[PDB]
Amino acid sequence: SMTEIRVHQGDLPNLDNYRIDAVAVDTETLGLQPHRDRLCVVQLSSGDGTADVIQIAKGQKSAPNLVRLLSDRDITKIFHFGRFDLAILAHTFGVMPDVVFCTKIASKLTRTYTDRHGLKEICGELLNVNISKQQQSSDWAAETLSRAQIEYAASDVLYLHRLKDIFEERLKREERESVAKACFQFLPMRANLDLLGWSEIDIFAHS
Amino acid sequence: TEIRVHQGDLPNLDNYRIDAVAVDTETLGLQPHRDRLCVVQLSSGDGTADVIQIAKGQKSAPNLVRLLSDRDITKIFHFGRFDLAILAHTFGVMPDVVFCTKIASKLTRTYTDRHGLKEICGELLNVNISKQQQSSDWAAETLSRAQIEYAASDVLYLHRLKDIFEERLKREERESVAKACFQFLPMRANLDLLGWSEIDIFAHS
Amino acid sequence: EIRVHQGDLPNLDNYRIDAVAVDTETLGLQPHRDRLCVVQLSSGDGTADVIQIAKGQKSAPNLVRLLSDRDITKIFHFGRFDLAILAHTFGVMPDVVFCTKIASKLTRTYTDRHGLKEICGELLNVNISKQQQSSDWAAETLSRAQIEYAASDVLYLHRLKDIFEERLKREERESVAKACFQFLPMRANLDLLGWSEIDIFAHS
Amino acid sequence: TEIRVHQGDLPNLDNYRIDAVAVDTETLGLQPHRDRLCVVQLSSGDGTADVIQIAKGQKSAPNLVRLLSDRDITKIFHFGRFDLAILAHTFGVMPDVVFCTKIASKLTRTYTDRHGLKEICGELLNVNISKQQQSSDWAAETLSRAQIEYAASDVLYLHRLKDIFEERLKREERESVAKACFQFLPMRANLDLLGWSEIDIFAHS
Amino acid sequence: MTEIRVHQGDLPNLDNYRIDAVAVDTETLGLQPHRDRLCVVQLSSGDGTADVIQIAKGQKSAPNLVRLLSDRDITKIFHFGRFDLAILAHTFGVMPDVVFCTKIASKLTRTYTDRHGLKEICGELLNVNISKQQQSSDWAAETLSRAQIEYAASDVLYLHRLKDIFEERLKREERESVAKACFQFLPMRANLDLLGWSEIDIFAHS
Amino acid sequence: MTEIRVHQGDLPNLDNYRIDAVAVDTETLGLQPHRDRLCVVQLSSGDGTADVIQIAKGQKSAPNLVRLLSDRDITKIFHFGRFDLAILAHTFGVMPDVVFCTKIASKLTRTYTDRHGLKEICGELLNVNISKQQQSSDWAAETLSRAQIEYAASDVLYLHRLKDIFEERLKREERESVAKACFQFLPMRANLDLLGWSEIDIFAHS
Amino acid sequence: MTEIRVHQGDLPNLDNYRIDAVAVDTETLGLQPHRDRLCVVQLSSGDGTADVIQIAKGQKSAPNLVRLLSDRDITKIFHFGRFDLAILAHTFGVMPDVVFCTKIASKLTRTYTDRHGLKEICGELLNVNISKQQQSSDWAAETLSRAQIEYAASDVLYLHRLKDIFEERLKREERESVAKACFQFLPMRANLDLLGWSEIDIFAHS
Amino acid sequence: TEIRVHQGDLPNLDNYRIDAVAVDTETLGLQPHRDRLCVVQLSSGDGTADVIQIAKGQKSAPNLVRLLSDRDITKIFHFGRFDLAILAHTFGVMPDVVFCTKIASKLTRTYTDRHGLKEICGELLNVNISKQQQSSDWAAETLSRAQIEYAASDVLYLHRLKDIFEERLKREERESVAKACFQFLPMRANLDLLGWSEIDIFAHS
Ligand SMILES: Nc1ncnc2c1ncn2[C@@H]1O[C@H](COP(=O)(O)O)[C@@H](OP(=O)(O)O)[C@H]1O
Ligand SMILES: Nc1ncnc2c1ncn2[C@@H]1O[C@H](COP(=O)(O)O)[C@@H](OP(=O)(O)O)[C@H]1O
Ligand SMILES: Nc1ncnc2c1ncn2[C@@H]1O[C@H](COP(=O)(O)O)[C@@H](OP(=O)(O)O)[C@H]1O
Ligand SMILES: Nc1ncnc2c1ncn2[C@@H]1O[C@H](COP(=O)(O)O)[C@@H](OP(=O)(O)O)[C@H]1O
Ligand SMILES: Nc1ncnc2c1ncn2[C@@H]1O[C@H](COP(=O)(O)O)[C@@H](OP(=O)(O)O)[C@H]1O
Ligand SMILES: Nc1ncnc2c1ncn2[C@@H]1O[C@H](COP(=O)(O)O)[C@@H](OP(=O)(O)O)[C@H]1O
Ligand SMILES: Nc1ncnc2c1ncn2[C@@H]1O[C@H](COP(=O)(O)O)[C@@H](OP(=O)(O)O)[C@H]1O
Ligand SMILES: Nc1ncnc2c1ncn2[C@@H]1O[C@H](COP(=O)(O)O)[C@@H](OP(=O)(O)O)[C@H]1O
Repeated sequence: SMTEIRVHQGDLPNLDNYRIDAVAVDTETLGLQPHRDRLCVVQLSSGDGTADVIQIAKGQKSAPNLVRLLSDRDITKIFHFGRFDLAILAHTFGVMPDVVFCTKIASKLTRTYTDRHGLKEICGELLNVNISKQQQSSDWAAETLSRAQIEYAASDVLYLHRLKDIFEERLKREERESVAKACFQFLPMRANLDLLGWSEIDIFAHS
Repeated sequence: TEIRVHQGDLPNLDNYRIDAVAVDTETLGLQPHRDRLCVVQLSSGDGTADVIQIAKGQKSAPNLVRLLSDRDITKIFHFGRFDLAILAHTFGVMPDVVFCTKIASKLTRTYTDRHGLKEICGELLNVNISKQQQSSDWAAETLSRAQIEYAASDVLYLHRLKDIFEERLKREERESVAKACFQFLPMRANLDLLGWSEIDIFAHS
Repeated sequence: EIRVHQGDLPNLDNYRIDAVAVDTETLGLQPHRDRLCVVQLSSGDGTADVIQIAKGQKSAPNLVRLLSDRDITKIFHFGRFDLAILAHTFGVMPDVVFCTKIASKLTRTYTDRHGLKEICGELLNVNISKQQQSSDWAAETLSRAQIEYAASDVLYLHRLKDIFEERLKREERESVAKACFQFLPMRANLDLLGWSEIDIFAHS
Repeated sequence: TEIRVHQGDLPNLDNYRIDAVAVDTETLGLQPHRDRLCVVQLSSGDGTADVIQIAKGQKSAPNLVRLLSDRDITKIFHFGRFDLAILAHTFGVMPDVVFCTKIASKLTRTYTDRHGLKEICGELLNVNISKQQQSSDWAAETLSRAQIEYAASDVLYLHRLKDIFEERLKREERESVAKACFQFLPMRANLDLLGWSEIDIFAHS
Repeated sequence: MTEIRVHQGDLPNLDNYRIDAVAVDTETLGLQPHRDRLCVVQLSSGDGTADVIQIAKGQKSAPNLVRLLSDRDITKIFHFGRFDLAILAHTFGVMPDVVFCTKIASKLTRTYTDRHGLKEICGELLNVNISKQQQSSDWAAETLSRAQIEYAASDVLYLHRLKDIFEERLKREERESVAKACFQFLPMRANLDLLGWSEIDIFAHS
Repeated sequence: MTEIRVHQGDLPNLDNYRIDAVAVDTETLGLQPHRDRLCVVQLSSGDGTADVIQIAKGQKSAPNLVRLLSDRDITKIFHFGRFDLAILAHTFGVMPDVVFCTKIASKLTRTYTDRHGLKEICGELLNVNISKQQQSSDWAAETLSRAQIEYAASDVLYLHRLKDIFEERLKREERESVAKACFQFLPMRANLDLLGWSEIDIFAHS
Repeated sequence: MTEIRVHQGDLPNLDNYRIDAVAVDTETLGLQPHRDRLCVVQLSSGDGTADVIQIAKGQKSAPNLVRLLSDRDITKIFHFGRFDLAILAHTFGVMPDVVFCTKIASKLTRTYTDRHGLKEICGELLNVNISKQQQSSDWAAETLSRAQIEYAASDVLYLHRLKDIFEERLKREERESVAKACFQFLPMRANLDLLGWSEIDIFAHS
Repeated sequence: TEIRVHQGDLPNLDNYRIDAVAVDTETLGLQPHRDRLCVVQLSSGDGTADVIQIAKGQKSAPNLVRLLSDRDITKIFHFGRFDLAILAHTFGVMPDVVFCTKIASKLTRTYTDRHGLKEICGELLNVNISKQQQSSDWAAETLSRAQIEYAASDVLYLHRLKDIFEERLKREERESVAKACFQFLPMRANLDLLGWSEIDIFAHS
């Protein structure tokens, strides 16, 4: 709840809550096209049940404490569908995180019995946790976010550590750890390809 | 042009003391778990090619495999995603120093959606590739002259294409992008073998 | 409060305003086959006028006066259709318009749902019921549910336009929007002339 | 066929003291944010053409931009939606006096869905445009003769096409419709550059 | 509380059908007349009652029903008569030729929608709810359930009232002669289906 | 070597058309009758000659042509008459109602193919090559080119011969009454197109 | 609460399976047998109880289970046996060849619908509600949840009753020999899938 | 090329004292309940063929039906699924000893999706089949020479194709698979006649 959500303008005040080896990251934007739709919110969690919700201003190009986390190679950044978050973060702040774990890719490599790899479905199946998608289609650029917006934004990062632990168990069980690591290693370049103009192209397809 | 046809393996590596080798395969089809490797083609880029027939059930070819495993030799493919899969499935070795002219074309020939080898050879080299023998019995005990010449044609021009694509990648400042794609390409081939050949592992849905 | 009229507004006493919300109801989406049945208006004050248009009716002077008045912005949701049927029926094409569908497509970039019900729910927390959309709009006597539906289509457009204007300004798209609104009458004319299925600007 | 080839810009406007100029562009692809402007072609309609090679990183072209900004000169394009976008993106100036033969074709050649320049030139003028060089490296330091002839053919006939389409627009009483379309075209190109290139802004859904 | 008379094979007589128009529907084992037999024929005079006639496997005759179907003084009202006409003609060898179809009528009058199903039409025109739950059931069963019997009856209980409304709309929009021509071709459209053209719009360019 | 008489406005008289069936085709500015005007009407008596009639912008009458179109003792033969009937009725205010359509006949007889265009039918049944190059041309041109005129004539030169062969096949496969009912509805199918149903198969379930 | 016996590796014995027909289903990590391992085999004698057998990663034999699968005197009942047969033969090396499939049976008899899933069939023929919630779950888990165990049992608890009804319908519609032939080919259809034709209808023209 | 044309039936079985017979049909179309059987073609594989015109309403063809019922004679088809249906529909006898070159192609030519008789004849035999007469009036009282040659060409090569496919089925160890497909083929044809022609009975959905 709000007792464990901290809301910031522009950047984290410091990294006191992020002296950790992995951080859960998500974004909210005005849409899915980074060259048109600005970054509006960045959400973080340490995995301790709290979240930081950082409002990004129009035209903002810097956030040194957040960007230090994104650049710190000793901290794994956990995303759900990091392909998008990596693109908007690199586009906005000029830094592409390069140590990452993605729960969507992990799901596609382990939940081979379904085609539903969205966060809501994964949190339901793996954690019995209910995620509401209601605030996803809202004005994330508003000067003041609603309480429902803040709690929705925070819920997208509160569970990614636990999902990562379970997916790592499954990847070990099915002997796919090196496959997953190679996908994660390429994911920042997949994001770059999107920013450069190949967002509709599977670069590995025959045609 | 000279085309040397071999059974099982190269006799030696005397023509392949080189830094990059052009490689293609022919099979009974596109499903490596069903369709066996039938031919491996090589060229040093000198205008000659080696066409190696692979027997049913064959799982070794020491001279060929030495080249495929040699980290100091770049293996040049057109659509290496497939060739890497069938080579690793057959011989147990996954090359990890590669250049793929299809990926290179997709990163440089941004004005077209035609990234096949025939189209690329015609545009960049004014070389005409015939596709007629693509649909043939590559498992035949004796290949026809047309099969042999088609198989050789798939590797005779890859060095020249690689040089041009490298120029374009530099010109448009996409060298690090291409290198990352080539670095992931063996794992993309691995994903295909393990059961994800119909899945873009990076797509949202 | 909904005021129901036969044929035309009795007068323009309620419409000495800078902008008027407009919608239509018809027998379907093909102006050459499907007649104009209803024109709805609102001044923005939470009341509406619902004008039943008779089969074969060729004029409505008070309504056409508003539609032709260049000092009054006509607000539509998907004006592309309303402009076509109004011009086809009464012979006058409005040329000072604001369309909340176009404005939504220029500002609600986070969704592909640009219908009026979705927009009212999101921006106003107003629930639009679509149940009476598929009904006999040519009926001699409209049902209360029809009348309330038709009015609901115009009662909120002023409030939507104010919000969309703020977003257009925030994202610096005011002049893009203005140009789209400027072309919308000719887009409607293109539909009437036989290009309704053609994006005239597409390559193919 | 006299084709004058320039680096960067026209040397002067001596050939373009005219009321309408035919304009085309060649690029590395259809995405202006990725694919740079490589060539601008111009014709006064006298049977000659100017082919201007645009350098990578080139930000200005004062003589060409003078024509593009001159409100007394109609810029004639075939599918100006694209040309307007890449020119405005590259040099910062959006022409606002335009005629587009693709829009004119769609408003007059109502008996067909084939509105490409090759089709239009064949039907209206019995002139055969070859499309072979369309897929080529338009960023090459030296364009080939075939490339230069292709680039010129894109502009050599637009004046003649414009005259015929104007007659058909008059005959079918669609002049004001065409004029409104041409007037919105720069904003349609702007919409593309801003991120709506895949969206018919006027569609219901 | 709807009175539904269930019969084996045929109506016992035509006492309830000395009328100018009869509502007709069928139930079958599926939509392919050469494979899927006619199982049920439903009739209503429009008086709020219905007759539900179970057709046996291999049954080729039902003289009282077939008299109604052949009587040119009686308009047969269907919803999507294209199918019912086909299965009735295939089974009994008689093609009704005086018909009214509420689906065609809807397509010519409810121009503001693409939803021309009976359930949607009954809801809009009459504020009557049709349940579709029993549509996919074993219509060949020796004993139909009450749910099946009520479903079969609901298909015919409202066609007279629908026809009256559609006739008013056809007159208002001046489409009576258009509809009449469509109804007159409908038996031949059904015949075309039986002959092998069921997947072909015979009037299409391609 | 083929006699093609070109007229402006109308036939000068009916001297060449004291016959029991006439082949008819149209050319227009496109497939939308409300936007795309009738530009040409072509006729042939079946004697290897053709009349090509240019129709002016806004022209609404053509008394000799319309006498033929209205004459119930003269069958009008079309290929895809569905369209020709629509534009002719739209322009001249008369709907021909004694018609034969070689496209419908082909669909009812050439059951082994889905290629029912005039070029394919002429090649298969007559070994006659029809060129389509001039189909996409400006049929409103004040002066038609020789190639346009020959194309327009070729659309009507062979319809009698096609009709005779299709009538043999309809007889052989016993589909004459089916074809006749299709031809009888075709004017109303054209009317439906003009009234706003040109994209709707009025007989489809959905 | 249903009696469900949960086993590790194999049935302890065949004492509950001295019967003429056994209901069989499987659970796996997915639909690709060369990637997705067999995790569970479920059995029912038809007495309202089930056996749920957890199959370990890398397990290559299950002697009692395979005895049933290879017993030509015991009909193996599946719903969509095409998949179960493939994963069973791939895992244990034995292809059952005396089978009945309720999915094929449904396609041959429930001709009035295109919904041939187990849930829809159980709802219609038995008024039994199958929940599909646990279908997407980690079937490889060391400890299956009670929800998983009940779901896995529900897939075999009703197949005897369905088979009885479908045999009645196949007889009513005179399709017993067609159905038998389909069941006899089903093992080879599963083999074709394992060999690389899982996406190919081997009998299609193209 | 000797083609013997008969009315109704073979005059005798003198040319068919053989272990395998090549069979094809021609019809008025693909719907056996509407489109009658018009022609039945036979070849012993000796490079000659018999073309049997079947009359409208003909219910009997005793010599042909003797061959179709003879369990000592394999009936070779290309796409026997259809021919089996129209033959059983017309004469009441379903052959149950069959070989189908289309099924055999799908089981062996795994490198292509082109399994038509023309493609197969060109690849395996270098024989060119013309499809021109396929769309013709097969019900004509007098077939043209081109029709008769087309119908003969459909059976003249099936023995030679069967031999090659039998070699490939052996090579790839798929003989039992093919045999089971051929043994279900009559029931697949029966399924089509009973009303399942648009349904893959084995599909999940
Ligand atoms: N191409 C895409 N398709 C769908 N969602 C996308 C997307 N690109 C980015 N997203 C966003 O990335 C996340 C996808 O999550 P999911 O897999 O559950 O659909 C969502 O963000 P949020 O989680 O911040 O709402 C979604 O809005
Ligand atoms: N999914 C696929 N689609 C098309 N070709 C594929 C393929 N997988 C492998 N290939 C083969 O990889 C090469 C693709 O080449 P291209 O891009 O020109 O189509 C071809 O081999 P060959 O070059 O040996 O004929 C082709 O047979
Ligand atoms: N091509 C079209 N598609 C859908 N609705 C259309 C339409 N053309 C006109 N309309 C009508 O214009 C409005 C579109 O609204 P929306 O964007 O919410 O779907 C609706 O009118 P009403 O608001 O009067 O019902 C609808 O009936
Ligand atoms: N979305 C698009 N689709 C197709 N062609 C496009 C295009 N955008 C720009 N073009 C280019 O605009 C012109 C379209 O021409 P056409 O209508 O004849 O197809 C071509 O340029 P060029 O004429 O310089 O080759 C084409 O390369
Ligand atoms: N091609 C078809 N598509 C859908 N329904 C069809 C059909 N052919 C026949 N029917 C049946 O005709 C009626 C269609 O009605 P509707 O338009 O409301 O969908 C239904 O019968 P019932 O009304 O007896 O259930 C339906 O089962
Ligand atoms: N919807 C449509 N689709 C295709 N052709 C159409 C058509 N409507 C009218 N036509 C015209 O009707 C005729 C159909 O011919 P076909 O069956 O050979 O394609 C052609 O005329 P013309 O013969 O005068 O060129 C064609 O131009
Ligand atoms: N291609 C496929 N499509 C859908 N389900 C498939 C399938 N292959 C195997 N299955 C499985 O076979 C059964 C199909 O059931 P249905 O016909 O009701 O959809 C399901 O198993 P379970 O019954 O054990 O869940 C499903 O998981
Ligand atoms: N569903 C179908 N699709 C295509 N052809 C079919 C068919 N059913 C039957 N046929 C006929 O079966 C043969 C298929 O051949 P192919 O595989 O080469 O396309 C052809 O006959 P003919 O060979 O006698 O002409 C074709 O006319």
